Amino acid sequence: IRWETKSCQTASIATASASAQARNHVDAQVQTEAPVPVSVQPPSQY
Amino acid sequence: EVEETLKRLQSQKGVQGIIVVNTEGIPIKSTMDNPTTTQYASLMHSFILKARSTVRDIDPQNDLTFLRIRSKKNEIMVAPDKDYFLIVIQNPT
Repeated sequence: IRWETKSCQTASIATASASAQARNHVDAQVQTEAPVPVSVQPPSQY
Repeated sequence: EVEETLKRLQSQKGVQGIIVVNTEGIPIKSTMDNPTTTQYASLMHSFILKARSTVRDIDPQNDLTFLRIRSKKNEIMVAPDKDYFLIVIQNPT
């Protein structure tokens, strides 16, 4: 005959943002040098 | 001795210059102007390497014996050797 009223509640949760990324690239530039440290005719005496 | 023989060759009516290429395309003696001295020495060094390889490729038991190049302007002859070759240029006219 005794009806008791009760109130229930569950705990809340917490989320968080995040990200993923594959490997990254970057540019590059090269110029080949053309040095010619060469004389005309060295008179050798080997 | 050899200096006189080179002059002797130079005196020949055909010969227009002599270059003694020693250090892998860098000459040590020349009877020509500086631009030509280096021009011929360098170019012919590259070529003779090709010519000697060509002989080894066409037959694996032979080396170069001689090469001749002819052109409208002039003609160039080279012979191979153990250490280094020699360039002679003539006027075919």
